[PDB]
Amino acid sequence: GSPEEIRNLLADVETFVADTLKGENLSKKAKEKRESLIKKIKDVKSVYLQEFQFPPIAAQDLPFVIKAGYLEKRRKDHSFLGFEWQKRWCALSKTVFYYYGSDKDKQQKGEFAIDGYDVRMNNTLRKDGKKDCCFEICAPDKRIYQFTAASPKDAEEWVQQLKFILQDLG
Amino acid sequence: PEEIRNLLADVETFVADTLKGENLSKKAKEKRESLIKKIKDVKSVYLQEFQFPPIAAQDLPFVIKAGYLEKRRKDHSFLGFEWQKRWCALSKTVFYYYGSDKDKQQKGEFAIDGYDVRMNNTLRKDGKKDCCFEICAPDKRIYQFTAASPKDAEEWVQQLKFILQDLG
Repeated sequence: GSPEEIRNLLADVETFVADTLKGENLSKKAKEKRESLIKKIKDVKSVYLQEFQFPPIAAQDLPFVIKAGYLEKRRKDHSFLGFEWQKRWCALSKTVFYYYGSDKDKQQKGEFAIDGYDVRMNNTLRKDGKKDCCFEICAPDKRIYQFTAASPKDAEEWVQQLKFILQDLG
Repeated sequence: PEEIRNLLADVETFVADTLKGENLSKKAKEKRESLIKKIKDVKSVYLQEFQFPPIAAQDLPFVIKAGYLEKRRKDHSFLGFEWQKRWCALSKTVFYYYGSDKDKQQKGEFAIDGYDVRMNNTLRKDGKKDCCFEICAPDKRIYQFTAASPKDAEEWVQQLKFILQDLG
């Protein structure tokens, strides 16, 4: 419709209907309907095909780098469409979160100011053994960034550092 | 655009009605409720979207079938737009709808070539539920109708199915 936010919704819808309701004790009518909705959810993904058809600054020149490190990164609204996680060097430079191809790049792939964002651990973003490594950074404009960190601790440290900056600076 | 609101309509119906009073765990309930509020919330994003010669009902040539029906578009039903009384007329392969049998000009119309049609007794919580059907366009737009009795619905379907097939 007006896309990111809608794909954010449908991603939550799919998590719900496909996983949350799995194991639940449902009527026969509700089971049959759940299977339906999953198929419809699947098919609608093709619709967003046609869609896919702050100054630059080097990694090593970022000032006041409060935290930096390699993370896997993925936007929520890409996730719904099945896009792979991307290895990124992430840096929190002052109040602005930056992401690059590696720590030696001369220019960022993207960045965003964290004012107003929320952050949390979220163990449901992945099905494998790395799921304990995951957190998300929620935009106000409904944009959501998902990460996998290199260990459960690595993630917690990111969420703490980011949570500190988000709320102890009012 | 339509195709997405059509999915979201089925979504909202499942989560809010199908799942009502089902034997759900605490987390399933909570998440259900939380999704309901999320589905209502998105509706505001399609607000911006709302911000064939004319012919009179009576000059229409080759009226195969015609009648009062309640019409709604599925993608509109998601946003809350309800059923409206329409005089509907199939003029050859073109489906016309007017506010009354006497109007000077159609509210709209669509040619049905390549459309599908089906009975669908899941669209009303009513004593009118066994008398609805839909016409589905290739672009994924879906026109839902309620007829004045179950027989009347089946008659429109039979009649539509007939044209949509053996004309060829």
